[PDB]
Amino acid sequence: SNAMSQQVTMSFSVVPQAKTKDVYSVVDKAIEVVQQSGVRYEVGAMETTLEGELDVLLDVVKRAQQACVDAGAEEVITSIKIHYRPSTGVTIDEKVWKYRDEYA
Amino acid sequence: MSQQVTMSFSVVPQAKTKDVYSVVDKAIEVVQQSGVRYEVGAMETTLEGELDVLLDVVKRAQQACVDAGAEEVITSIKIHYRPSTGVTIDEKVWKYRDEYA
Amino acid sequence: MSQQVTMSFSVVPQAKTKDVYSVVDKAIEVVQQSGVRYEVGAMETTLEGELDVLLDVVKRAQQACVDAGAEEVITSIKIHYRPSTGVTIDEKVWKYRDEYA
Amino acid sequence: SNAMSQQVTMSFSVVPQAKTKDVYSVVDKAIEVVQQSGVRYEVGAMETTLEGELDVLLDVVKRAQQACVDAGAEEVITSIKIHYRPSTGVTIDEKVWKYRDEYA
Repeated sequence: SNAMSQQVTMSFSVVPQAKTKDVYSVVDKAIEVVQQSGVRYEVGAMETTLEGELDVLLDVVKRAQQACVDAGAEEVITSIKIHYRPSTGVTIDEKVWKYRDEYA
Repeated sequence: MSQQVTMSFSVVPQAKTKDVYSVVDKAIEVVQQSGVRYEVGAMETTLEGELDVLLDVVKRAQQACVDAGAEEVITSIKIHYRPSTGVTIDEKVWKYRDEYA
Repeated sequence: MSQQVTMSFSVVPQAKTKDVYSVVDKAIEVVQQSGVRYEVGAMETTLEGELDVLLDVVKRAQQACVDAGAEEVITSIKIHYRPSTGVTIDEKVWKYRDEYA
Repeated sequence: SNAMSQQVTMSFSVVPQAKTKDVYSVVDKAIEVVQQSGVRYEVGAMETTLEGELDVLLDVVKRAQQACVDAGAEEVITSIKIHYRPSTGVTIDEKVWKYRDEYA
């Protein structure tokens, strides 16, 4: 894809195995990748939601799982869910607006 | 052995006679009516509470899709289980949301 | 309203004192001992049978991880529900495996 | 990654919405992408397992979900799980051998 492509919405999580680090310490480096990426996101208890260009988002996830390894994880189980609607795109707001009090 | 868990789930219905958002709305209604703490996300809905109670919520959400007209449903679930202390939404997200300042 | 479903699940344990493969082995043992048709895959294990029976299998597999030494477990589940006819493993895979010739 | 990188094992599924096609017809085009890719795979009832290079496998998944759209899907929900162990790699056989009668 490129910056013109219609948006996707995605969620992902990383579950690391680390011999000498606490899980939360390793996960914090994965979330840092998300925080530093520039894309709209929201961290949830089980999954982090992303919105933006497909290839940009997949690269965020790849770098997030690598951040876990760089932080001391020997391995990572990474889960991804993608809502793909390339014709007109899909957004966080269209999926959650009915269900959150912050929306009018 | 705490049965307090955090769980996320989603339902992806097939419904020939319905727009999928309307079907999913009835699944979300089960969650809304349950009494448990929850948050609807773009890809999955997060729940907090007793394992068995939450599993029943998900089962009924799946059934609600069929009752709303779905021919079939693909239901995804993820559970964080930690019986030593239980697991909560706030423990997992406090570092990562502005609302926790 | 057939409750015959196909389900996949996985358990990803944290266990400071154990190699994770050994912990997961005890979860797979619950599946092996259940009596339901199953197949272990690299990323998830597939089950076929009654919805409630299968959910109980997964719950006990998750518990087996803790009993084997896991401090916590992330359990993933996916259910294909189609009460008009039920859903089976063979209906989903027959086109795609050589063993079905 | 490149062809030298240690292997990953991955599973994925596509759940399409198609206004004028049966789900199985659309999914068959996604599995065709897997079949035509050259990588080791196994189709399961809920997920298809892949083994090989990370970027090659992610490209297979991207093309699989696009095949659904080309086949008439208006949108697709795509799920991915990755076992990432870049040091020494991870294989299908190491995870399933104890649990299948075909292994000695």
